[PDB]
Amino acid sequence: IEVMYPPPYLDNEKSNGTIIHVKGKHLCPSPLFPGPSKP
Repeated sequence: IEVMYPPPYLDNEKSNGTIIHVKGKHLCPSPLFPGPSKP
């Protein structure tokens, strides 16, 4: 709570997110250097 004087209001509060869930992708280090390459 940023403030305590005015009425409370946080629509995004219901989202929470504190629970946290497994990542969609492993995003682990490349087995042999990163695939992307530039000149």
